[PDB]
Amino acid sequence: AMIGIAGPMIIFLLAVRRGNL
Amino acid sequence: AELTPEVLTVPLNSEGKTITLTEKQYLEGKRLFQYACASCHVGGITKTNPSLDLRTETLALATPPRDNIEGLVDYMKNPTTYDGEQEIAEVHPSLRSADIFPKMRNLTEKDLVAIAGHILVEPKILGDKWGGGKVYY
Amino acid sequence: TLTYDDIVGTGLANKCPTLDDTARGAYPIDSSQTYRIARLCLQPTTFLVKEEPKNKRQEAEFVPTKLVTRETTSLDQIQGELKVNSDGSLTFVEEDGIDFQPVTVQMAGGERIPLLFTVKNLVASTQPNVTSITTSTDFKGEFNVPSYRTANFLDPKGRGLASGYDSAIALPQAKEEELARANVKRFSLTKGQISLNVAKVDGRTGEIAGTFESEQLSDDDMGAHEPHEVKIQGVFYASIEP
Amino acid sequence: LPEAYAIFDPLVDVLPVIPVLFLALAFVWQAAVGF
Amino acid sequence: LVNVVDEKLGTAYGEKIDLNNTNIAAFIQYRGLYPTLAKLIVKNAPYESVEDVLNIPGLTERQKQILRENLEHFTVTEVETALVEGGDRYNNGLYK
Amino acid sequence: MTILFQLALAALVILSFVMVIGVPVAYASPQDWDRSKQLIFLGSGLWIALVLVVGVLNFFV
Amino acid sequence: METLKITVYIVVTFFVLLFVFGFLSGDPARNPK
Amino acid sequence: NLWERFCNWVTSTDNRLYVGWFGVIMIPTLLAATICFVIAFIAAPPVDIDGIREPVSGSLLYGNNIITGAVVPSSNAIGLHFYPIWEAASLDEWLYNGGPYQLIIFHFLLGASCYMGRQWELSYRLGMRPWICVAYSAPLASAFAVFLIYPIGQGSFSDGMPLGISGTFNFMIVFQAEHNILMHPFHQLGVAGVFGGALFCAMHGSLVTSSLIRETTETESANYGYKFGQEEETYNIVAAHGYFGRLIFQYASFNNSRSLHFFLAAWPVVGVWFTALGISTMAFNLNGFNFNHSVIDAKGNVINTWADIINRANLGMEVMHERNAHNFPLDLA
Amino acid sequence: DQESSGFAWWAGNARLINLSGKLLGAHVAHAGLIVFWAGAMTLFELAHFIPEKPMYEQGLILIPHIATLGWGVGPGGEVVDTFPFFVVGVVHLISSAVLGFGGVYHAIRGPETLEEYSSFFGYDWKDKNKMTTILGFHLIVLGIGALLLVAKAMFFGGLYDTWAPGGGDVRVITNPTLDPRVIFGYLLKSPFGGEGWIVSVNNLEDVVGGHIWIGLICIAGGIWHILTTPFGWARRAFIWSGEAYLSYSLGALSMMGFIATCFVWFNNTVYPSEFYGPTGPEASQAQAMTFLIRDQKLGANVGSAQGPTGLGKYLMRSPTGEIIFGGETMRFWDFRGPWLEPLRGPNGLDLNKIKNDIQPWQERRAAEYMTHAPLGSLNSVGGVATEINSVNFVSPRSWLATSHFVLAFFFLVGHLWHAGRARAAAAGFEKGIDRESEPVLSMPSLD
Ligand code: CLA
Ligand code: CLA
Ligand code: CLA
Ligand code: CLA
Ligand code: CLA
Ligand SMILES: CC(C)=CCC/C(C)=C/CC/C(C)=C/CC/C(C)=C/CC/C(C)=C/CC/C(C)=C/CC/C(C)=C/CC/C(C)=C/CC/C(C)=C/CC1=CC(=O)C(C)=C(C)C1=O
Ligand SMILES: CC1=C(/C=C/C(C)=C/C=C/C(C)=C/C=C/C=C(C)/C=C/C=C(C)/C=C/C2=C(C)CCCC2(C)C)C(C)(C)CCC1
Ligand SMILES: CC1=C(/C=C/C(C)=C/C=C/C(C)=C/C=C/C=C(C)/C=C/C=C(C)/C=C/C2=C(C)CCCC2(C)C)C(C)(C)CCC1
Ligand SMILES: CC1=C(/C=C/C(C)=C/C=C/C(C)=C/C=C/C=C(C)/C=C/C=C(C)/C=C/C2=C(C)CCCC2(C)C)C(C)(C)CCC1
Ligand SMILES: [Cl-]
Ligand SMILES: [Cl-]
Repeated sequence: AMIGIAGPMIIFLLAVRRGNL
Repeated sequence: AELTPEVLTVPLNSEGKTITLTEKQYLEGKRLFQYACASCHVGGITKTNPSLDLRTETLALATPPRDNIEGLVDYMKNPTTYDGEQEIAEVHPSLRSADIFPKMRNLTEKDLVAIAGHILVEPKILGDKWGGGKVYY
Repeated sequence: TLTYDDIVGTGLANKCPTLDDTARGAYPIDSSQTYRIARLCLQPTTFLVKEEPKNKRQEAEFVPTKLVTRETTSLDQIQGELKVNSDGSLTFVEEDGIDFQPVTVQMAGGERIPLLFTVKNLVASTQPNVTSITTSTDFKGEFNVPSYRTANFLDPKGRGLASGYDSAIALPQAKEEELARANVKRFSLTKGQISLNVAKVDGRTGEIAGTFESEQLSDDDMGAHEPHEVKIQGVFYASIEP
Repeated sequence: LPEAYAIFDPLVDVLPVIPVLFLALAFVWQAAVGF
Repeated sequence: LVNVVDEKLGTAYGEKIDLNNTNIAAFIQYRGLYPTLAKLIVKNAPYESVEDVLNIPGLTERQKQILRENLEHFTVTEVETALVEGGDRYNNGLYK
Repeated sequence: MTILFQLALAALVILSFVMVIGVPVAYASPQDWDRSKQLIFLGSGLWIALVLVVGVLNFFV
Repeated sequence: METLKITVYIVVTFFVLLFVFGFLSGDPARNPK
Repeated sequence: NLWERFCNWVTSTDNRLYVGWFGVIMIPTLLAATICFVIAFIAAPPVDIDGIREPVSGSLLYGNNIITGAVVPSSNAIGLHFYPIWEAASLDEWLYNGGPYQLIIFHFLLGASCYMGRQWELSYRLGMRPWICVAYSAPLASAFAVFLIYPIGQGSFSDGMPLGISGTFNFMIVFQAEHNILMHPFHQLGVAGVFGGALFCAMHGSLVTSSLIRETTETESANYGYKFGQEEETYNIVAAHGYFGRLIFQYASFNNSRSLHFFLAAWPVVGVWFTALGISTMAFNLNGFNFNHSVIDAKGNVINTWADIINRANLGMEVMHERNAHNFPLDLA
Repeated sequence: DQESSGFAWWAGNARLINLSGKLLGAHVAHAGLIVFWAGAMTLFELAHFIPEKPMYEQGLILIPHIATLGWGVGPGGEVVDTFPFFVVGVVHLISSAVLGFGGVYHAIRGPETLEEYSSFFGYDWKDKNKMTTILGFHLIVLGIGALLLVAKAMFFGGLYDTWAPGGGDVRVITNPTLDPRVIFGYLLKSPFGGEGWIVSVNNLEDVVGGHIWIGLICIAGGIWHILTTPFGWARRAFIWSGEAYLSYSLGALSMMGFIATCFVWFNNTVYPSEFYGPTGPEASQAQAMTFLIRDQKLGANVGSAQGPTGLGKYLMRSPTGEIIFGGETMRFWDFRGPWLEPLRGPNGLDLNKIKNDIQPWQERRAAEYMTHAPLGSLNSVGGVATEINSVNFVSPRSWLATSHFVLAFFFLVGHLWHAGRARAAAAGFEKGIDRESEPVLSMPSLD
């Protein structure tokens, strides 16, 4: 489960910080 | 219909003594039988020699009698032909030939009682389907 | 010394072993020893089938036929006992080996004659008083021809002898008096005549070789029709061993 | 697995599926950017 | 035009083990007969009578009485080609 | 040495999980390079050192 | 038989050579624009 | 140059039929397979497909009608071996063993593979986009599956699909007995592909015919309202979408013609691709789901489902296919 | 965004075609996934491996590859120590992290284009010199990798050899076959039955030898492509673009995938049956052997036993005369395996050797392979479709054969897709037909 969320976590953090999505 | 104590009661030796297996015990023999035996013995037939099946009736006319726990354990330790004349561990998995049949290495004395128990119990549940082949599928 | 990988796919699997021209010797028969044949090979080269003439009452002839089942014809690895009889003659009594092949030839017109070329249960004997096997030694005898098919064979409608239907089930209400020949199946068993004629002898190794001619009946479709008379000619190679 | 690594044998059951998730993440990402 | 195999079911062949025509697998139905004695009984066929089965060479005194306790389950009919040809006495094509 | 094998191994998984999340979040982040850049460099260095330590000590457990 | 085998081998070679040499004789240039 | 004139005609766009370099293989191979098929369908003698010297008649002149006739596959004795005419001692032996089958299927597979390439080729010469040949790959793959791929995995061209109506059904039935292809999700996707394609074909045709714009009277065909090469569209996509979006709900409809036509291509092609792949992977005996005796009661009695009824039928095909060919109790060939 | 490049989100990787830095990134990132799966899958297989069971009763496809290379196994294929499997997985897994780190860096952090960063790594697709040069480097890498197999076989423990005398074992390969008449004779055999094309390679000498040869062929061609530019006939016969080269490799990867399918289905040399389970032909031949041994023991004369059809029940001839196993297995008579070749004489199966020389280990092997035939259901029920549940088994051979035919077929579709598009992009109508210059409207009418 922890390995599963590591994926979407990157997309969440990169959307909270206004990243280069 | 349940897997009752009555169903799980099979002959022990050839002198009428019996043994009552638990549901857990029966489930062990079924798993061990699929691990070691089912490749040749699925459903109680014998793929590599259909003339000799695992039916209780056939095991009774075998020499030595194999229709109780003792002889099936003995058979899994030192198997013989249907008349008990030749020892056949060289071509049939057994504890004696566990060097050339590896799936028999890790089998305890308890594991042989379960497998034998499953061979005697299953025809009681499934009747003619045990050993009948694809007519009864 | 050829290997399987040298031979596979060439046809030589169907040839009998030959002896070179330098082998017109004589192999002696000691009446005080018991001999056998440890390998008997028969390679057919010509299948002749007797035509069925109209009503000329005349010479039925053996026409030539085209083989259609490829290089599958030869008998080999045949063994048996070779008896020294009282009057000096020898007798080969066939025992085991690849002693049969189903052959199918095609006549002019298209008709396919199936047959079971065989020497099953051959008993072949020589002329009296043969002190040695020479290049004029003849072996003659009879053999049994079993049915082309065995008991379990099922015709295309599902009929057979030890298995199958026993009627024309696609015609539930036809009168089956006319189809009794096709509904009841029979297992045939005829007799063959063969002559093995030695032409080369290696008196040192004990190998013999020559030509044979056998006469036997073809297939009868488990009794549905009349067999043809077949004649088979070829070469053989045997080996005597004490 | 050698017993000194037996502690991870639950983690091993999951590892081969990790490449598939990489396929799925590209959709999470394109979903997050509105395609 | 008769079916030889069907007609043979009309004789004792249909009730007992015919020592000249029955497949060797039927000797599994009785104790101590398969596969050692069964091989000998099929290899030494035919027999003019059921009692002639005890005169096979090389039988131990044990094996002789094993056949005697089973003479009652034996019979003898005429040799039939469609049941002994094709090697069918060792494998008639019927498994399970 | 076994204690060291267990903690170097336990550090490699943790560092790997951090690097797996951190490295892409930092690469796609804005100015967050003045930080991350040097921290990724030796995060890469210590990761390599940790792999080697675990591999060496593995033959002493 | 062997005469047929040689006859078909020649036929097959002929057409196969038409194919390779035809598709090497400047195919991309054969288009409308 | 003379070779350039030849190449200019091979590749011409002014030919009634396009030839092209793919066509330089296609035309002779198809002509060979077609001529030999016609002759063998009418005239071939019986063929010993199961290699047990029990020949199977398949031609008209030997007692077959259009429904029962086939070019019979080559012998099981041959297996996967190559068997042209010259490998046979005589035409008679070649016919007996199934020669015309190999001749036909190998020439045909070569010819149809080049048909596909011909489709790319003329499309390139015409200024077209190139993917029509990708769609035709779905039936071509299917043909490859049943004539070539399935024989490879099983080990004999004798298990190839007969070239005949009844022979085809004999193929489907024996296949289901051996592989349980109804319970295989790749054939199910094929069903979903051809049923769905039939449905969508029906749908698109009714929806466009429904939206045709009035251009004719009643005493003539609506078709004469379209003239070959008009620039105006002949139906009203907006009305058709207005209709069909109300039939279900608007977002379940297509308002983009290109998006709708792409869907028309993709649904049957993909599904047929998978069903080609299902034949091609059952060739290696990766079979459909097996649920036999899957449901059991507390005592251990089998509680049949419909899968166990499918098995009883599979069994009955099994013990009757090739009724004389088996000498041993497992069906491994 | 799609307005910038033309391609939509579902075709988004086509935006990478002329961005060499990001394209390098995805490629290096993808290679990490492969290496990741290889290591991860291995450890999974090892965590589930049981030494007392054969490998093929356990759903293993990687450990069999490692054991064929000679690591981990002893005589007859028995697993003696599992640590070499462990290493192969860990190292691949650890390496994938490296490949991942660089791949992601080049993808979202590095420079998008390389052409302004360095003149050596940068490339223009239409530049025929730079492309052949990159091709040359990679050809050199391929040659080295093929020689690493040689080196493992000749200098570093050898290879597992199912044909080794006394029963298969690890064996060092001292005399690779270099005779071009053998090595390239394989490349010229027929694909059809009894021949086999390259799939018929049945000895490690021929395997090791062929790799020495392509190992050398590759490095030479690599040097040749680094030093030359494409000739004029090649220039006008090809399409020079990124998609075009991608299509050329899809066709190749497709051809290779089909070939891989046939290899693991028919070949039991570089796919030892000890590890992969018997082949299809093998298990059927093993069935016929098992019943021959059983019936003969009962007293049957297996040479003269006639079967229902009239053919021999145990033994018949092939179309070229060879004594073969009878029954429906007649189709499988091209099978060759170490458990059966002792009974093979020059004319085929030797009736005398059948009668007197069958050894217990052969009867055991035939029975084992008969009851492990590569036949099973999608949910891994073992047997024909009509089999009742009991045996959990599908042969690795089935699993490997079926998957790679799927991958091969779809990559052939991939080739047709990108090939035609490459051709249309280069000619300038991959987006549709210009209304004001429709080609057909200027050709004459067919009639
Ligand atoms: C080596 C392989 C390879 C490579 C490098 C490329 C590269 C490319 N292809 Mg090509 N292609 C390939 C193989 C390859 N292709 C194959 C094998 C096929 C046939 C199937 C195609 C068919 C194809 C088409 C039809 C198109 C491309 C296009 C493209 C471009 C855009 C791709 C994209 O954005 O995908 C984005 C990826 C996706 C949207 C996800 C796809 C997921 C698939 C459909 C399902 C996978 C399921 C999995 C197996 C199991 C289920 C998992 C699930 C349960 C989680 C790009 C240049 C496009 C093009 O021409 O651009 C100009 C285009 O339209 N390719
Ligand atoms: C194997 C799969 C694969 C790979 C390697 C790539 C790679 C790439 N794609 Mg493609 N793509 C793929 C599948 C893939 N794609 C599929 C399946 C689809 C369909 C959904 C698309 C659709 C698509 C589109 C629509 C676009 C791309 C673009 C790109 C490029 C830029 C992506 C970007 O801006 O990310 C930004 C995203 C992030 C910064 C979020 C984080 C992403 C990273 C990679 C997570 C890594 C996690 C990992 C565990 C970390 C490891 C750490 C290490 C220490 C081990 C990049 C080279 C873009 C392009 O071409 O731009 C010019 C573009 O427009 N792709
Ligand atoms: C070529 C690849 C390949 C092969 C031959 C195998 C084979 C095997 N694997 Mg493995 N595996 C693979 C890839 C492969 N695997 C991959 C990529 C992963 C990562 C997810 C795994 C993860 C994995 C695990 C975790 C396990 C196995 C196991 C197994 C065994 C059981 C398989 C099974 O029951 O599948 C079930 C069958 C399916 C799920 C059917 C899938 C059908 C696919 C989706 C069709 C796709 C078609 C096409 C590509 C789609 C695109 C179409 C579009 C373009 C139009 C078997 C020995 C098991 C085992 O026994 O281990 C000991 C086990 O536990 N595998
Ligand atoms: C195919 C792989 C590949 C390619 C073509 C490139 C290409 C490039 N990288 Mg990248 N890179 C890669 C992989 C790759 N990288 C990987 C795997 C990583 C993670 C470790 C990185 C990490 C990385 C960084 C951190 C940077 C680059 C940068 C660069 C550029 C400068 C490289 C240079 O001058 O090297 C000169 C040559 C050397 C330093 C010697 C290399 C010796 C090698 C590694 C020996 C081993 C060879 C052997 C065959 C490898 C086997 C691998 C295995 C999987 C089979 C260049 C465009 C730089 C850049 O663009 O900055 C703006 C930069 O900063 N790369
Ligand atoms: C990955 C491998 C690879 C690749 C992609 C290339 C790519 C290229 N090479 Mg190079 N080359 C390679 C390896 C490779 N080469 C190696 C290893 C060598 C050393 C032996 C060479 C030796 C070489 C030479 C000598 C030449 C090239 C040239 C070329 C170019 C034209 C190729 C061509 O027309 O092929 C198309 C192939 C043909 C036209 C051959 C005719 C048709 C054959 C017979 C088809 C047979 C296929 C059939 C299915 C059978 C396959 C199985 C088996 C029986 C063979 C091209 C850029 C040419 C160039 O311009 O160089 C500057 C050139 O003259 N290469
Ligand atoms: C007795 C009492 C109580 C009476 C009271 C009744 C009452 C008032 C009820 C009100 C409340 C209420 C409505 C309750 C309903 C409950 C309910 C949900 C019932 C429904 C049950 C049910 C089974 C519904 C099924 C719904 C259904 C069929 C969904 C279909 C999904 C599906 C397959 C969609 C596919 C559509 C699709 C892919 C279309 C594209 C394919 C195609 C070729 C299109 C062709 C095409 C498309 C175009 O687009 C245009 C342009 C053109 C050219 C064209 O070719
Ligand atoms: C080796 C290892 C490691 C690593 C790991 C990794 C690398 C991971 C990754 C992971 C990942 C990479 C993950 C991912 C995930 C993802 C997901 C989970 C997703 C999902 C998705 C979905 C669900 C989707 C949905 C949707 C959308 C969104 C859109 C469309 C619609 C739909 C609905 C489809 C570590 C460090 C731990 C350590 C140990 C070992
Ligand atoms: C570009 C891009 C992409 C892609 C990406 C990728 C593909 C990446 C990769 C990545 C990778 C490829 C990664 C990898 C990683 C790995 C890791 C992280 C590992 C680690 C490991 C370890 C740490 C180990 C450990 C151990 C040991 C040592 C021993 C045994 C046990 C254990 C396991 C514990 C996507 C699609 C998303 C989209 C966006 C863009
Ligand atoms: C390792 C090994 C080996 C060997 C191998 C080898 C030696 C190989 C070689 C190979 C080769 C040597 C290959 C080649 C191939 C080729 C190809 C594949 C081709 C292609 C072609 C193409 C593709 C072309 C096309 C075209 C045409 C047709 C016309 C014009 C246009 C174009 C150009 C497009 C052996 C078996 C011994 C054993 C095992 C191991
Ligand atoms: Cl049938
Ligand atoms: Cl059979």
